Amino acid sequence: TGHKGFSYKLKLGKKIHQNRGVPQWFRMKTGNTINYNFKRRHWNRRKMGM
Amino acid sequence: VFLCEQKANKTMIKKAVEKRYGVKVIKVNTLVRLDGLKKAFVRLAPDVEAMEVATKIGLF
Amino acid sequence: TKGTSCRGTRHNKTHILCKRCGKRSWHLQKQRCASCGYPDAKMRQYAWGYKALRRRTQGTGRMRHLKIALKR
Amino acid sequence: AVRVTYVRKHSYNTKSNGIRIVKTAGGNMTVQHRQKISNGVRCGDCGCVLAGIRHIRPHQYGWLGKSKRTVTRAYGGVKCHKCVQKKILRAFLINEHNLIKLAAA
Amino acid sequence: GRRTLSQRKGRGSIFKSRSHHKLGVAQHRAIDFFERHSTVRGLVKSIEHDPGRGAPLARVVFRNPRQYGLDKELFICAEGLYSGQYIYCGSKASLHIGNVLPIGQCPEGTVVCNVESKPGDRGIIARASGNYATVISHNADNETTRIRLPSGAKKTLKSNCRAMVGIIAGGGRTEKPILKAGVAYRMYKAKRTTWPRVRGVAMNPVDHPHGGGNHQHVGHPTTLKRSSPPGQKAGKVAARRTGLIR
RNA sequence: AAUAAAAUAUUACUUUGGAUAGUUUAGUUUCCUGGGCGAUGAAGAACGCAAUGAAUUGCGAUAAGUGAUAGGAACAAUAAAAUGUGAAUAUCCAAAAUUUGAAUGCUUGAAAGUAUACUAAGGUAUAUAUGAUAUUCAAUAUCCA
RNA sequence: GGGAACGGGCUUGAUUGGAACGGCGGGGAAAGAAGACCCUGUUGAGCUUGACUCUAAUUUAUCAUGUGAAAUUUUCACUCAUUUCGUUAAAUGUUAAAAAAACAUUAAGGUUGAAACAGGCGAUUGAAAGAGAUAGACGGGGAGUUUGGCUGG
RNA sequence: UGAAACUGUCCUUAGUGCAGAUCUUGGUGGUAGUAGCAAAUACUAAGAAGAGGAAAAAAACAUCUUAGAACUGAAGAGGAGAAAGGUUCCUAAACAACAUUACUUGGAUUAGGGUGAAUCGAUCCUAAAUUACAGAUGGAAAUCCUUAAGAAAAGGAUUGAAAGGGAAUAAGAUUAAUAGUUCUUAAUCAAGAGAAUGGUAACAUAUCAUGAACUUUAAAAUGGAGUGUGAAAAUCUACGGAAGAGUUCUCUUUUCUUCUUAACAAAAGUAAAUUCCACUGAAAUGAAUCAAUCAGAGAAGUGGAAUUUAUUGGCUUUGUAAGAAAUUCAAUGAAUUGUGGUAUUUUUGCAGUCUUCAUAAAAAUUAAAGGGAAUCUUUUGCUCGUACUAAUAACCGCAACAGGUCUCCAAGAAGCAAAAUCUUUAGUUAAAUAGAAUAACGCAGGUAAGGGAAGUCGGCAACAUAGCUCUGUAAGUUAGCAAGAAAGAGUAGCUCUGGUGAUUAUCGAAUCAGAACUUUAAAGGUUAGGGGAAUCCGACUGUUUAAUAAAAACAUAGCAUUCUGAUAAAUCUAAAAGGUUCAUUACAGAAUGUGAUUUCUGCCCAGUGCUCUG
RNA sequence: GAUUCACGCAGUGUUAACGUGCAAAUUACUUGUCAUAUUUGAGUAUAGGGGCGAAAGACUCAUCGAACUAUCUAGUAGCUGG
Repeated sequence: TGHKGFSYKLKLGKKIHQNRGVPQWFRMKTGNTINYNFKRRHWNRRKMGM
Repeated sequence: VFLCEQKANKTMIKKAVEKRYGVKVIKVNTLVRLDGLKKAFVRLAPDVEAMEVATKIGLF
Repeated sequence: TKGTSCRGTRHNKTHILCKRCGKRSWHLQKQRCASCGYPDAKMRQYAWGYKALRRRTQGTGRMRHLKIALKR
Repeated sequence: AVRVTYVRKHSYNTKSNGIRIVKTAGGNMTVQHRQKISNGVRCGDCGCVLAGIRHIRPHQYGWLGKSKRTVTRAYGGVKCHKCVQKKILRAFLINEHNLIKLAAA
Repeated sequence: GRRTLSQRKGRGSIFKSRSHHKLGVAQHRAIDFFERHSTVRGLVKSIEHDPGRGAPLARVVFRNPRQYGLDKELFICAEGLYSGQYIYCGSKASLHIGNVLPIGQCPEGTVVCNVESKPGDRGIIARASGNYATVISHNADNETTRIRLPSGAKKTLKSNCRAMVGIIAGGGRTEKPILKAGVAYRMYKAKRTTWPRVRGVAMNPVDHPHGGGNHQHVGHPTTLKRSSPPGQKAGKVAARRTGLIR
């Protein structure tokens, strides 16, 4: 909604912050298997239930 | 336009800006961004030029 | 109209996040958490819920202060 | 015909959400928030609206001049002028009767 | 089977009284010295309509006899009372309509309403619209009087119970025939949820003991003992007679 | 009667798929030693902190780490700086330890908050039950001038 | 034709050039679904009822020690547990001494002004009622269960 | 082929040999380049960018600009919010995957940017309801109680509304995106800091002109219908112009666009309605409305007072404030911004009338009274929400699903009409792909010779009547209806005539009636009742098996029966100073049968129930 | 609690479309209805031998002649398949 509580907005901001990918430099480390963030979601693909 | 801690109010932000930079503040407007940082809009007294304060800070 | 049509009016939350367990199990009208048993002092645990016990219990978190004590 | 929108975030035509469409420069129509209709004072006895006191909100009498919220008369602002005349006659006539009834009848 | 609607009524979930716009509790003022050894004068400020009851209620205003201020009561209007009237309550009150007197100071054959069944309990009997009780006899031996209740029953009370002289207003309320289902719907605006009453025979065997088979009928006698358990107590309880009277 | 486009059959090579074989920083079971939490605030939850991080890991406004004691030359994806005048690393140690949570001044929904006292801001204390001591009281409850 | 008595395959015949396009609804006893009618099973569930066995609620008698009398054990009189109520626990008890929709308060050392005392705040019920235990009755309101076999279905 | 482990013999051990279990898990065929990619009227031309319209017509070509043609049609496919979503918002780069073709497009990928409040809300108050300490109950978990039980809280604790109540902000401009929030200008509110006159009277005086404890009154704060009317805005229209645009070989002194103004305050001029005050006393009864309604506890008349009318004081006007903004012209600078209406709609008040076995919230908070205790300038205004969609693509339905989801503003024509139909401002031309051919069988919309239900279980389906005006209208009936019964006549265009008012001849209202003439003889483009005679059921309005039954079923008013004096009846709970009807009291509460009105309810108490004063 | 039209709503008929659908109940026309026994938002109350029902055994999150979920439980099967 337009109106939201203070704590609820910060938990909304963190969900925005965690919807990012692996930085390129992290992918060039030796013996690295993490290429994509499998905890990714999109607004029109999955609702985050909060 | 500064970025401050969310746990600071317009009264403490106004005092801190004056103390840190030796200027006069007549108006503070704040908004809390989605990430968590509190963006503050600080307007300085008419006899203080804000453009020269920016060069001293480092924006120019 | 018990199927597709009746789902359009579902825009009112029943549960929201709980302060003690962080899950969306706080019943707004019952004023209690379906998962962690809020304001009730004891945590809500049952013997038939053995999987529920292995999901949230001791050792499932950081153990900020107990990890030093038992190591000591 | 220029169509307008609610300025505030209220979206329902409640009593407190009354609006008036006025015209402004260039043919633009803006939205004004209009006040509710209040009631005036009433006589404590006959329940008739008193004269000389405006019908405004209770907090607005604080902004009123000290002489614009009461009438210069005994029981002014709480009783009609007819409500007070009968009060005086009752106070006097009954006391007169009690002087001849008791006290050496 | 299920629980019959009579059982569900005792829980009080949707059957609670719709008492939100009600004026208050209609009763006499609390008994004190001035009501036991003197008289208090009350002024009938207004007559008002209490939702959910047929009789009007009077806002009487007594002065406080022990402190400085007022004392606002809420009486049931006797038929005849008007605004600005003075009413007197106490052991020495006159026998006028609207005055509250102990039941022992009223002559035989007098008519009282809002009688106290036990002294100081502020009115129990004869409170509905048009109803009244008549004083039958006194007994100075044990200070008890007999009154006739509006149902024809005779009751003995202590002689110091208070009562208001007269008839409760709003008489003839139930003589006007309701005509529309809508009007009966509006009758229970300030009452309980009981109006549209489904016949038990029209129900199913689970819901009611009358829930019949291929023909709508009861199948067993509808007169039951008083000791029937709740759930099967439907019909007529402890009935000594039935049929039409001649 | 006729052809081999389609159809069918076998082998080789390629393809789709991931069986089989080799392998294990993962489990299962038994046994041995303990069984060492919390109002000095636990377990749990949330939020935040890395030069470039989203998760995870470690940590708490002193932040992927501080002091001290051992330790002896590294780290690395890419840069920087510091470094035998002591880098990585380890610890039953010291300092520090955000919001909550039994959660405990009061309120708490996703609520933003807030009162008093002590020592403008900041920090402490104030829940309920309860043992002991001190102290101020209440009851003609028992006497009694 | 025979066959499990209505074959695409078997036997004997009729007949056949390989690949197919648009239609169509005869067949494939076409697809959808461990038949829902019927029967069997010592498989159930809803509902009914003096089916059997029970049970909540209701009811009745006895026990559970208030005093003081009187009769032949109910029958009474008090209150003292007890029941049900009312207020701001606001004059209880005993002595002394309907003419008027108005106002009514902070009184002219410390006691009167505004009387004293009771070991009861004021009524109500009352040793009965209620709850407990035991015993009889009632109790589809409710619980559990059963409702043989053979049989030209 | 493969590149680091493995084999034979004898004993011992076993999670030891698979074609089936609608077996489990995974992978893959025929079907099959098949069924499909067909609701929402629709796109075409030139240019730009791009690898991406080529060519023996390969007949189609995404995005952007211009032109043409269109659709939603203002109860919208417009402009904004509440819940829900959560970064979907904006910009740039970029197109592997995704949006049943493709995409340079995107609600898709990557990376940055964006949400500013003393006045808007939350915060404050209480409503239905909800939860604590102590107490009561329970074997227990825990339940009860919410002011009653308390050495607790002048009086009763916590929570409960972004639609209820509430101190105070408006106009213009500005951003790629925020704006009653920023900027300019102009205000407001709260908290502060520096024992009076006048009027007959109703009542009146930029603070004025003292007013404690205590008490009272009022406001916040209260249904609906319908009628009349004041005012504003919008639409329409009259007079007078200014500026610009369209048409112009056929005419048109013509058609079209602009001519504006805020919060807060002032008081030249001037309204409607209601209630009171003074003089006088009404009958030959007057006064007044659309309707009513009122009068010797006093009408009408005259003269006054008060309140309401979207901020001060309703409208015009004024400060604000023309310096803004709109329309033009020139290359920043110049021009203008009258007055009306006995028209319609909306909004907003007001006035009385009707209606209820319905009477249609409370608190925070404020003012006044009774009483007589006492003797202009300046400072501050904290915390949180604020982006975006709000839906034929941002929400819920597995999705860019023809389903569902609460509101605000609302133009012209035409008509009784917010109806169907067409257009203006705004939005969009894409919203699961096209091109060619024009077979059968289909889905949707139609027509038909003669006959006219002969079809069929059945006039199912379709056809048919249809607006308005006038005449006329049966049996039956609860006397209200049936009734728009049935039936018959008229209706167009053009040119005229009369009626219905206001001010003292001019001005205006669409409405009714009438007359000649002409024609394709006229409601019918759209919208728009088939009718009659009977029988059965239910009396009626109403409700019902979400998803095969909408009915004769349920309800209903009416009739009737039973119990109950309230410490009761019914009845929830394991229990309970526990709970519901009950803020109650027989005209009431509880439990049942029948089903409006009219008429009538016959006989039976043996059986089973129930009851008894035996 | 009169007759109708409209914004809406429902679901009488076609037993039309569709029936591996736009849709796990929808579409088109027709019909009925379209303010007082009316429609509707948010808040709040009622919970499984329970609730709620103008009564269809209807509704209680696509689940109802007894919801959903986990445990007893690898319930038992003289029956069926391997």
